[PDB]
Amino acid sequence: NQYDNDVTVWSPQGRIHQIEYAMEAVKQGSATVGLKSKTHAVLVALKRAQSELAAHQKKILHVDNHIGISIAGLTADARLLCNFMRQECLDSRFVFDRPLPVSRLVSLIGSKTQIPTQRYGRRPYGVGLLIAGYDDMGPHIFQTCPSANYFDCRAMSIGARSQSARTYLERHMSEFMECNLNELVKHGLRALRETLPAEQDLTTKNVSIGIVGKDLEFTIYDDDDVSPFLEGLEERP
Amino acid sequence: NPMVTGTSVLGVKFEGGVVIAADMLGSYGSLARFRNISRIMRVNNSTMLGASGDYADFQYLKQVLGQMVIDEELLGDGHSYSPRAIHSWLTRAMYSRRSKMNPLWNTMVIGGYADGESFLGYVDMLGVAYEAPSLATGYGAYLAQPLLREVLEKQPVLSQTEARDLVERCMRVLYYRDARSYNRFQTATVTEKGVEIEGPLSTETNWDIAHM
Amino acid sequence: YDRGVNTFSPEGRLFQVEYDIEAIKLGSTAIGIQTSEGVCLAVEKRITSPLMEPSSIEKIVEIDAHIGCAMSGLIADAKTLIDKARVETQNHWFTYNETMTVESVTQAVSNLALQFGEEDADPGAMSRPFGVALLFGGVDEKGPQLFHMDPSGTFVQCDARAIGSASEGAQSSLQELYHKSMTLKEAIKSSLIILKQVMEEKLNATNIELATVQPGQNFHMFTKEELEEVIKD
Amino acid sequence: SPYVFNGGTILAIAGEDFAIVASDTRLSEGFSIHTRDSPKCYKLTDKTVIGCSGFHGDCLTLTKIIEARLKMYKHSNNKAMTTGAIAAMLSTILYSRRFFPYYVYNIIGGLDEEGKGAVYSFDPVGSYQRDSFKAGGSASAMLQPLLDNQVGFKNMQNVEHVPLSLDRAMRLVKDVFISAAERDVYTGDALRICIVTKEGIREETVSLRKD
Amino acid sequence: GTGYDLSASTFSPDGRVFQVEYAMKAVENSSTAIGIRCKDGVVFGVEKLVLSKLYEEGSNKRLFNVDRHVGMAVAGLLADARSLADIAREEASNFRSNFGYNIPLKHLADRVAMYVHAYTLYSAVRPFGCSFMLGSYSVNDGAQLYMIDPSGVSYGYWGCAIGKARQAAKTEIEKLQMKEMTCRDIVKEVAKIIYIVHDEVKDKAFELELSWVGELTNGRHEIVPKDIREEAEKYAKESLK
Amino acid sequence: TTTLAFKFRHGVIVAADSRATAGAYIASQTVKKVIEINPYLLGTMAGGAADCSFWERLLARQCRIYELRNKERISVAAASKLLANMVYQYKGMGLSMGTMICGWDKRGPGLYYVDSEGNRISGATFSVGSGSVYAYGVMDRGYSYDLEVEQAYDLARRAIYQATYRDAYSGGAVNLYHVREDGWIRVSSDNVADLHEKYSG
Amino acid sequence: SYDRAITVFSPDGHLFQVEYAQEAVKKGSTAVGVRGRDIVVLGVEKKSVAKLQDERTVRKICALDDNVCMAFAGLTADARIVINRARVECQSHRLTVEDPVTVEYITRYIASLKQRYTQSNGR
Amino acid sequence: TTIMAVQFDGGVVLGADSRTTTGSYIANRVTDKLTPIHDRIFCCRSGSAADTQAVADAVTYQLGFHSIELNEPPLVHTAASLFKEMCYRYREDLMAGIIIAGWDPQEGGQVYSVPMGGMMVRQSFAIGGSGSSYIYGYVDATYREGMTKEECLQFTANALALAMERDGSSGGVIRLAAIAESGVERQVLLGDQIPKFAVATL
Repeated sequence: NQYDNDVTVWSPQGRIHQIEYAMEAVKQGSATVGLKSKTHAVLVALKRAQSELAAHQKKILHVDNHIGISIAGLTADARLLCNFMRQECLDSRFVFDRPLPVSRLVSLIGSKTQIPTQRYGRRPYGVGLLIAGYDDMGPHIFQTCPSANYFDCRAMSIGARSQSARTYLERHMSEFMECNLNELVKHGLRALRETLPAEQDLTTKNVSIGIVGKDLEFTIYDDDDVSPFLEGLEERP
Repeated sequence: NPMVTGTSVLGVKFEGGVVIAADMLGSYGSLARFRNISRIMRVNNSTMLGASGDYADFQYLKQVLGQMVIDEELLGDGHSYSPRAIHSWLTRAMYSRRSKMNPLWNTMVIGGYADGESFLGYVDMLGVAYEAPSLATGYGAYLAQPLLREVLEKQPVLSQTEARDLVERCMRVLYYRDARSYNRFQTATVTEKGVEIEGPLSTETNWDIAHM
Repeated sequence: YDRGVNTFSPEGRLFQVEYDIEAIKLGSTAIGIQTSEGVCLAVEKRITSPLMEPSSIEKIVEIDAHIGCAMSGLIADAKTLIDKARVETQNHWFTYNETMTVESVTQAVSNLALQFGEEDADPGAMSRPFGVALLFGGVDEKGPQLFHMDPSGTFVQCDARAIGSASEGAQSSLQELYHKSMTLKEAIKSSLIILKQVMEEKLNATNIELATVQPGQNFHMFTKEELEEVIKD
Repeated sequence: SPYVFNGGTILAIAGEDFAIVASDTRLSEGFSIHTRDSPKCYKLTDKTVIGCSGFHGDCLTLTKIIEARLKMYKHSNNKAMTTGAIAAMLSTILYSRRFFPYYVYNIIGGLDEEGKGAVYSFDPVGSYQRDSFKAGGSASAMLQPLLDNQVGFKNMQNVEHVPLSLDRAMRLVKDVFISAAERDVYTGDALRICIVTKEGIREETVSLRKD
Repeated sequence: GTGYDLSASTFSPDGRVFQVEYAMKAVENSSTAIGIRCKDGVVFGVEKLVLSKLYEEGSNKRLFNVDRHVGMAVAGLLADARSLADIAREEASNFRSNFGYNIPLKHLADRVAMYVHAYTLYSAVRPFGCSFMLGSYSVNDGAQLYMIDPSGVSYGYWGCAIGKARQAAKTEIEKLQMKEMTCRDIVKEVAKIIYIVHDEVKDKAFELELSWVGELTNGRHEIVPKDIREEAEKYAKESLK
Repeated sequence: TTTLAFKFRHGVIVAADSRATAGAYIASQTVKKVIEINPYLLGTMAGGAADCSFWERLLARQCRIYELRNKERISVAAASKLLANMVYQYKGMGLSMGTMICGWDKRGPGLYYVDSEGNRISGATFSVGSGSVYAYGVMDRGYSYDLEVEQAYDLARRAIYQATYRDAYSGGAVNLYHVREDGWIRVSSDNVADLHEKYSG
Repeated sequence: SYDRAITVFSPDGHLFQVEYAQEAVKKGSTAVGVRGRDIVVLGVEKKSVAKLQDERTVRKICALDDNVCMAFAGLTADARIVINRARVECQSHRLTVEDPVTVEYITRYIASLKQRYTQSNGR
Repeated sequence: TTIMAVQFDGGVVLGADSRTTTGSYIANRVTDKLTPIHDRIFCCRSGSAADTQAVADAVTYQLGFHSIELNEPPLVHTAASLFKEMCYRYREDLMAGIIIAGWDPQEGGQVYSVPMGGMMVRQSFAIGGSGSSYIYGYVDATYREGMTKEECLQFTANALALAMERDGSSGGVIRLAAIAESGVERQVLLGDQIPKFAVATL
């Protein structure tokens, strides 16, 4: 009742309650998924209900010709970190004349987000990120939390009721490393189709898709261009 | 105001690799004070550098580049620097420092060997940067570049030995018709294996013209 | 208080912003809709005495000849972002010699919402957020557009929005009376009848302010006599 | 000194549905030659192109600034930048360093938003204007009169006002650059041309005199 | 205690800075990260638990290369530990830039401990929650092992057992001869230790990390090859039963 | 350079030339020296073009912001004062400027002259450039508040042409403007090679 | 320096410091204003007899310039500060622009001041 | 000024003159140009005296403070690098031309030079000052590998003397110092102790 107001006091059990409270926010928005294959990486977002309290939201952003992101919490902090990443990449390209890798960018993100978790009157960024890119070392998918602890993942989902998507993903894993673009996209869609409340099936006006790889500069797909990808889907059992 | 200076530097690229050459002398004005110092370094396994002009600023850049490479070789991510990035960093450093009227009196020559592709750069005190299959600083631009150009205009595919011998020849000519030189020069190479440096060398010389 | 300002609750939501959004519902009602040939904006004025000439009560302003705005909530904190909007528009016209879109304006204006903190925060900065809801509107390269804002930096495009105290009745009665091929006349008539429905006074000919933006003409704020011909019905 | 003279000339021409930007490919300093391969034309978009001459170190760091600003505009506004906006931005970029300026003469070429041709000339401080033809550089004085005569029909009598084409302008610029090499020393060793039209961009290279 | 535990600038009646006990209580909930030093180098045996196996093999790395000749093994929060790694890297780079030779270990330990202890006095900061260990080897001097707690103490050891199993693991290092055997025939002891100490019902699975420094690596701190990790794991699995 | 301006019964008249040199080399011969600041005010270029353009584009920005904030159009005196005060901060650094602000307000017509040194003065007849002395002499014989628009046009043309016939750094074309109570309008862009025939030349 | 976020929100917006300030204004020598076709009048009531007082020192009404005036009904020191700053601004304006001020101008200035002090830190 | 430093197997030897000048007038004729920095490390000042004294004092302070912590005798490279940085960060305001010499338990006797620029080179022997130009040829024709202690002592003495006859900005007393593992030994030469060379006469 007294350790739950500042980001500095430790609890007798070795926990900081405020960072838990922040993480509780990322698990309030709509779900998002990200995955990768031998030579391609995919991100998918699930704009909800499209007319009421969520009329038209954007959950995918362009960071650079080989890096994109998808957000899962607050939006102002998201734009802040996005601008941060853009400036860092532009500085690398201006200095060395070469694209910045992904792991180093994630390191910088963690270093920046860890500071406010120590000093007074501050609060940590209440946004969870799912990052995708392709460097000389192949494709890469990363996960970032409010607490400055980043993970590398083969396939990860973040948002409301994403546990079912976690189960599904862990189910059909070995099928990866061999499927092409359309196959990976259909996999991701069939995966995030589980979060829904057994109703309000997918449409062409709710899904957003971003795709990257060895021959793509992180292309985006608007509402109208998903239709060619939406076909091939069976009815929910 | 530079006090202890260095003279010309040479660089030429053969097939699959590059070679560089530089003497050993920290001349103070018109005095041969230091005679066993090296003006060539080794950044990493696929990049090497050479400097002219003041020798202290060269040491400063040497220290900074070494620390940069060390900071890179700690994390472990499969990435690394390539001669292009070193070249760009150097050019930007020189430009930014000159825009404040506190330049670095040096003239840099960069070699390298990336995946199947070579490199050979040029950097000046003002930020002038370009590439070419051959180049030279100081008086080497008047007495050495012409020979190299005349040799490439008829054969733009050179082997290791050809480059080595041509380098020795131009160094001999510099020693003949230059006043701030010395007969102790190193000759460095970079192949697909790595970087290698040959010890102190000396050239052959003839003076029979003195009998007329 | 004993809870700071930059704090989270056990639900993932900040406190001060959840508290300021509870104020917007104490302001006047505003409405904004779009059509294939123009956008309409309307606002109500809650006068308090036969005195206080309403000519001074100004809630619809001009960000530029092709962009307007309407506010609700705390009118005081509202006249801090309008100058920023005008500044940015003119700075853009100066550097690039063209007109600023609507999305860029709204993004620049909303980037200033969550800048606040009891600590240093670059002194001369904000100690708390703005309590205001903004509705923009204008024409640009791609037809007429419309946006919306909230005191958390979460703007969203829309086509027919209504804010204020009774923002539910003016939405449940706005979902069914809209089609993608409506004109300006019927648009304004629907807006005015629903305002009548939600107004507290007898809907005098000067208890409201209105404006329109279409490609041909620029930002044009109606007069008192024009507001007569339309109210005859 | 903080400046150097590297030499270099540039030429640009406009038309009804195309634009042309031609330049040399040589870099010198003093009485000697640094290299014979250093072009000046640079592509920014699929419909606009730029040309720079003067001090190299100043012409090499401005291009990066423009590229970055283009990327940032594209990221912020969700659309690419036209030609006039590019020029209005470059004016301010140059005027920022007014008491410590650059020493580069720029020329922009491309297509107007309508589909027509546009060329903009600049000066090292940031004063620009739209034109039909310009030859900023070391050899401007030799080229401007010939272009005046053969594209404006000045000091001519009973001469029609026929329009210009693509092949005609190409041949004209080629002959011009061929002519200006026998009298200027900072010009030669190559020739480059970039054409921009309603179907994108084309590049061409041509041999010249060595000296 | 009413309010004597809300700040790092308050002594309790008996004399105690509770906020530091409360911090170190965090490392008692992490995995075990023992390390030893026999005659020619150091050896760490960190163990990283398996959670949400969707991750890759090599995420949440807990072994940093602080410098060309020293290595770190952490235990506790990873973010604070990464920050401290950056701190140590900066310290060791500045030392070399100013003097001109590889920093020793005693000075590094002392400096980083001063930095860690700076946070145990004021109320405007939070004590760290990580307790790590540094290891190095040189030719002039020998093998050097250390350890730091969130309070700022630096002592030199022959063997440490940071982690939740601080007890029941140090004992397994006593019977060993941590001063005679060479740096090649101890990987097996460390591995069987961290294997038999692990509980198989309270935790699903884990993965084993290692490191190396000494005369074999010429002072350089590098990972342990896999060809020997195979036989190490075989030895452990055969020795457990 | 060569610019002139004078006000009378039917408003203000402005005129300039269309030449731009760099030493002895004529760089441009189609320049536009009558800056169109707005549909209500006007400017003039002399000295350094970059400055005369930048510091008046900024003035346009500020006048627009003023109109937006205060719901009333700005005057001429306030414009000149703003420009002078914004330019006085750079005294002794290398700025070169000479300009005329022309317009119409509730106080009637308006013509002001400004430069970088700091002096700001009204007037009824102004000429600027390296050929203003040759223009003053002929404008002074023919000026009268009670003139007709056609005669004033002819007078401005004649003055500019006679100034061009003597000054080497002045010539090209003659672009004449005219400001009225409801804005301004462009009149003509005559060429000197054709006036020499119409006139006694 | 000082920064503690004196003014903050509440469960219903309800900035309490402003409510308290206007509750203070709920006292403080009621004033009155009127506007006619030819004349503008404005008065104020004196709370005390205070025979020993020198009236010219305790005046509530004041002047910002030859064209403008003002009254107030709260605290006196804050009012003095506001009046002084408004005088400064009304004199600076006439310097840049060659004409006097209007009433809307100075009123907007005064109100923006109060808003800024309502939103800032330590104030 | 004229300073010289030589290296032998188990230690080193230093040598300097004893004159200071402010034009054509001699302000001092005994000055000491050998400044200890630690128990077994020395220095040799040249150029301006103020700057040399300040730099040497600051280096001594830093080195003592750095050695009292590590609990180990310092090295010569450390002091040389400190000098390098201090004279390179202010190369537009200083005129020092310094030499360093000493002993340490890891490596034997060590010598380094640090001219006005801010460089750092180690060499088998070193010299500095204005009167050195007049002996650049004598140290070259006499040096030989395998020299003992007394040999280095008399060598330094002779070179100093030969530089103090032709130069007007140097002369007086010859100060010497021998450094080794056991300890330090100072020495001073004057009058009939200094060497002499017969003057040429026709």
